[PDB]
Amino acid sequence: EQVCDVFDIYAICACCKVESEVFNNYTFRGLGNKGVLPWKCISLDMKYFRAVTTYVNESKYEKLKYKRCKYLNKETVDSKKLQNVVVMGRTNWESIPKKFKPLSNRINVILSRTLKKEDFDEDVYIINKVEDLIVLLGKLNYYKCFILGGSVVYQEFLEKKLIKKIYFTRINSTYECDVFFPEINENEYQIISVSDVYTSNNTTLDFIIYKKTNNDDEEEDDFVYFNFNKENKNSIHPNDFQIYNSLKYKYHPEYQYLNIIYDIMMNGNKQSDRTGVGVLSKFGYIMKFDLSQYFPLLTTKKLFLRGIIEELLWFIRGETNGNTLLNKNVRIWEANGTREFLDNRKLFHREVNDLGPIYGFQWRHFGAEYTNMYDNYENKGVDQLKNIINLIKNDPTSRRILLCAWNVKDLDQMALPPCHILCQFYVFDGKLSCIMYQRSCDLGLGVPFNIASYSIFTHMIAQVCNLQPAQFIHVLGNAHVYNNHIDSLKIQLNRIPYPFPTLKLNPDIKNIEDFTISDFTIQNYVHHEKISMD
Amino acid sequence: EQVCDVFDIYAICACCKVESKKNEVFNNYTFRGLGNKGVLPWKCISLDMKYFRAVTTYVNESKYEKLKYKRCKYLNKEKKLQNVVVMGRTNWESIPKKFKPLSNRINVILSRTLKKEDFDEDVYIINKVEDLIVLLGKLNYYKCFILGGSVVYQEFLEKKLIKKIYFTRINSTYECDVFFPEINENEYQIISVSDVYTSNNTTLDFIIYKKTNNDDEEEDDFVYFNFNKENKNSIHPNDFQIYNSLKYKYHPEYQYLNIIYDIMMNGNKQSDRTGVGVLSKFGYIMKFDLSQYFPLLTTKKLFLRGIIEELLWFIRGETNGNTLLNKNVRIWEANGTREFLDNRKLFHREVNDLGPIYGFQWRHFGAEYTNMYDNYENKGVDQLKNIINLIKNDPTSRRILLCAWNVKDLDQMALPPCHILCQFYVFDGKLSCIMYQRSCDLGLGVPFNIASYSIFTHMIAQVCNLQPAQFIHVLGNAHVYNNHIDSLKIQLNRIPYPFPTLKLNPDIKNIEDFTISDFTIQNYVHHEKISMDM
Ligand SMILES: NC(=O)C1=CN([C@@H]2O[C@H](COP(=O)(O)OP(=O)(O)OC[C@H]3O[C@@H](n4cnc5c(N)ncnc54)[C@H](OP(=O)(O)O)[C@@H]3O)[C@@H](O)[C@H]2O)C=CC1
Ligand SMILES: NC(=O)C1=CN([C@@H]2O[C@H](COP(=O)(O)OP(=O)(O)OC[C@H]3O[C@@H](n4cnc5c(N)ncnc54)[C@H](OP(=O)(O)O)[C@@H]3O)[C@@H](O)[C@H]2O)C=CC1
Ligand SMILES: Nc1nc(N)c(-c2cccc(Cl)c2)c(CCCOc2cccc(OCCCC(=O)O)c2)n1
Ligand SMILES: Nc1nc(N)c(-c2cccc(Cl)c2)c(CCCOc2cccc(OCCCC(=O)O)c2)n1
Ligand SMILES: O=c1ccn([C@H]2C[C@H](O)[C@@H](COP(=O)(O)O)O2)c(=O)[nH]1
Ligand SMILES: O=c1ccn([C@H]2C[C@H](O)[C@@H](COP(=O)(O)O)O2)c(=O)[nH]1
Repeated sequence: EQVCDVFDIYAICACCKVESEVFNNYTFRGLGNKGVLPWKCISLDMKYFRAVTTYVNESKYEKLKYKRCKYLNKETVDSKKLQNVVVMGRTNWESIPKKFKPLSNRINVILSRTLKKEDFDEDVYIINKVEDLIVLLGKLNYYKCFILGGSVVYQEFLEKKLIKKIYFTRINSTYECDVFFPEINENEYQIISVSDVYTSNNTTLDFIIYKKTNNDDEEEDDFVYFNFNKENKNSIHPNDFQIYNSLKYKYHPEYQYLNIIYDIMMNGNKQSDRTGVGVLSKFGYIMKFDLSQYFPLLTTKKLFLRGIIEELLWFIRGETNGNTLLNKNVRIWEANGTREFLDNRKLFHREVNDLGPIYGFQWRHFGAEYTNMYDNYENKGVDQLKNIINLIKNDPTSRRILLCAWNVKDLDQMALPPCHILCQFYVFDGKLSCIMYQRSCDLGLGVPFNIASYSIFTHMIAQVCNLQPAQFIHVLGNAHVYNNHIDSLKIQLNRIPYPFPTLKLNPDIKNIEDFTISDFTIQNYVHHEKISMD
Repeated sequence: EQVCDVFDIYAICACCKVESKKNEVFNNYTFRGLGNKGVLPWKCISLDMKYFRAVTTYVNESKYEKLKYKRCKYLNKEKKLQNVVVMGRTNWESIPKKFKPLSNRINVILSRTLKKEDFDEDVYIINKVEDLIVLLGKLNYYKCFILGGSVVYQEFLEKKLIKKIYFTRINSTYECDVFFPEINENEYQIISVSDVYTSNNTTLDFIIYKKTNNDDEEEDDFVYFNFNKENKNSIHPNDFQIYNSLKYKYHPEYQYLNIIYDIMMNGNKQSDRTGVGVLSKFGYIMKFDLSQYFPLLTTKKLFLRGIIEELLWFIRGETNGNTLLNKNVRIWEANGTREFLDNRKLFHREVNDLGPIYGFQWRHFGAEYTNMYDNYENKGVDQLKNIINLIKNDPTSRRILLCAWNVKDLDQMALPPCHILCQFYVFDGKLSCIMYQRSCDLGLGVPFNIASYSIFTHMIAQVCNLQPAQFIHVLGNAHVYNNHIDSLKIQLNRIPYPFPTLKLNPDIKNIEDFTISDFTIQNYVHHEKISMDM
């Protein structure tokens, strides 16, 4: 029987990153700068705040007032339009512009030793000490009580264990800050929910929920009848996914990746393969990432992008020469170019690192006769890359905007047939979406890079066609987890994503061929520590 | 109040189709066969036995106290909870001794000719319906299920003592002499429709008719995370009245109907290559379990002769439109005309010479197309033969793909393929297929495309000694033509019937050996033909 649970006392805050790297929850702790917010205006966190702190459910008040009376050993509490209490520090209250006060449809309280009621109303309550809030809540009709802080207010409320939940906005950008939110003891509080990732006012943010740790139903039976035929399949335990299965709302788009790992681990088919390692496999998944709101670089481990950007630039040049990448210490294709690998593909007459008519060649020269990686292929075969950029510019409603790497004629001449079969483009209202069909998906190692590659490419094609990127849609055919990744992915699934980074391109690049490694910036990448998947 | 609502009195039945048909009309009354010669019309449908036992035995203890109050209040009152089951005397006498009385249920028999002295078993005898109501008032029980006789169903419906009918549609024909009463669409309407299943060589589903009226903390968190919830298009509510009245839409035909709904409500208005304009969206997945049913749409009439002739023409490697015209199959007639070929700039193409389309790419990818009469034997890649060989000899291959999108040949085709590729998956003796469709006409094309690739999956599985599992349909540019909207509004307010089954001649062992007479669609129950156009 606890005071926070009786009077439904919650903290709501927005924390940015702080100018001074290992990341943790404490990375997000910036509250204020010189008695104001560290940031200009984040209009989406403003709207979330207003909606959370003003929302009330009438039909739920009976149970709340009952509990409050029952616990105070009273039979009654004492307009009749139910509202929330909002508590502020003095410095916080005096931060707020005058006409923005008092906060609308909320009972405004102000912790202060040096204000006094008789220069405000009794609409706008005041209290000298913390215990004077519990007293005032005891005498009030209110839905819930929200601590809107000040670093001081939050500090004393958390250490006195008077907070049931923290509504915590992660502002994923760095500002000058002089006051910080206190370090949330992850023994005292734990995250039970994570929102979608959003862009507002040139930053990404998400909304998480910390919870104090515990140290017609005619149609409800019809649901049970429809499940009468429903079915550990693979030797995977519950305790394994404790944090993953503890979350209620898992709306962060990184869960589209994590949920597929979970599904293959729980329900996947045990299969041998080419590699001789064994996999769990399933067939047919879709993920969708909103490139207008974030860059979906996985945050539950560290990912590097230089190599995958160089690979894409090498595709766009129409190159097949593995040495070009090796000379820049990009080793993605090294194992596919060895004497031994090519001899096993029966490419006995192929030079080492001559990968044959792979992506680059099919994108710029589909149907040209491959000779060797040094030949001049200029104006030979179909320049599909040019054709799709022309169709996007000149016939945006075409349903034929496809870039295909799967050249059936040339497959046996490639060091290996492409995993990334095709990209299809869709244009609507100045916006570009991309579907990539992937025949073979290594969920542990390859798929995180593959999402980054095709997200970057969707931004590159958008910018050179004067469009804004919309959705990257990733279609997985044979989707597999290598048995040697299972322990590593167990670790990864029990990590809570961070708000995603943003991709910035040099805005001066207007032709697909003009991009260089320096034209790409990842911003505000906050990530858990690197995992070796093997 | 109402007697059926107080005492929670339900009917549960299983109805087959009855022997009376080239033009036969279908309605809910198609499923009416109950019994034959005092027993069931069929041998054993084990999945319906399972459903029957789960529905008539399920109780929810925590829900009982509320029902006790309801029944106490109506009457003016103060081991495990069980349901009551009521049967007719003839029904009772049909059950074998070893299954009588029905286990974990309170058994009740209606009889005039027999009294309790005539029964050894723990059963209540009642000689009047009125006495059932008295008995229910005197028992502790969860729900009351009327198990039939036709005589029993007839009188309980007549008296409006039925709150809901749990109705199994057995999609096969048998000799019957007793029939379920014709249901009045004004008294009872369908509220829920299950998945489709196969059991003992028949398809079936489970529908629910309803009597027409002729921590709750994370609940707030759910609203908080929903604070940013904004329908584009001028579609009216009442236009989807039946569609939106259903509680559970689990019939797999709703995968199709729900995509139509989504495009009508959220689709992007766009011109197209055609001039009609569309509503469009990008990226959907449907999954059809071919082990349980053949997914031939039931919300309108479809014939398969043409699409089977088209598939056999594809497999032969043919590009000659005249071959289909001579079988009165006009699917490709418009794309082979002088005008169409000239508008494609194929001035040097004979009428109905469709160029290197599907059949040619499947049997001869990379061969130079000449004309539709040439002998292309051993020219180009026989992909079809290679994928059959991979399925048989290397089943865990992630390279089992059939690709029609030959970038080099697109401009020589009457038109570029909509169905880009088929990828195959093999696990535990079963064959699954993904088809990726770049361009999907939801109103006219997609219904046929589902049937086409579902048949092809069955053909490939049989010639490789596998059982078909899933057909997975991935939609890229998915569009509804403006001229189809009013016909699709009608279609979406139709309730699917249990699906038919497809049988193949099991003597066919090679992909090239199928003929039209090797295919039977059985038990196709469908709503009326719709002209999608005006
Ligand atoms: N990012 C976010 O979510 C939020 C940021 N902010 C920002 O944070 C800053 C405000 O933070 P901070 O400087 O810590 O100031 P606070 O708003 O926490 O104010 C603290 C003052 O409130 C009173 N107080 C605190 N505890 C008690 C107590 N136990 N009994 C009586 N009075 C008490 C005292 O005022 P006195 O004794 O003088 O009367 C104390 O000096 C600003 O920059 C503001 O814009 C504020 C809220 C949320
Ligand atoms: N597919 C399905 O879901 C079902 C199929 N069946 C099949 O139905 C057939 C049996 O149906 P049907 O022939 O209609 O017989 P019923 O099972 O409806 O029983 C009829 C008998 O029950 C008694 N009865 C009915 N109403 C009353 C009443 N109001 N008061 C007193 N007694 C009453 C009478 O018994 P008495 O003669 O002793 O007075 C009457 O002759 C069988 O073929 C059985 O297999 C049955 C149920 C479900
Ligand atoms: N999730 C979350 N939790 C929170 N506690 C707060 C917050 C931050 C500072 C003050 C207050 Cl009352 C609330 C917010 C920021 C959005 C709401 O911010 C407001 C609302 C009303 C007035 C206001 O002051 C405007 C100017 C202040 C300045 O110049 O810095 C700020 N989000
Ligand atoms: N959905 C649905 N609703 C229903 N009312 C019934 C039904 C059908 C006949 C009798 C009875 Cl008690 C129930 C069923 C058929 C499956 C249940 O089948 C049973 C269960 C227990 C006994 C039994 O008796 C065999 C009848 C005579 C024969 O063997 O032909 C049949 N499904
Ligand atoms: O960009 C790539 C390249 C490879 N792979 C993985 C998928 C398979 O594990 C393997 C490709 O080999 P096959 O599927 O063809 O055997 O590498 C990816 O996920 N992405
Ligand atoms: O099997 C087929 C063939 C065609 N279409 C439809 C899709 C488009 O409406 C049109 C092809 O037009 P383009 O996408 O090629 O413009 O035909 C199908 O749905 N299925």
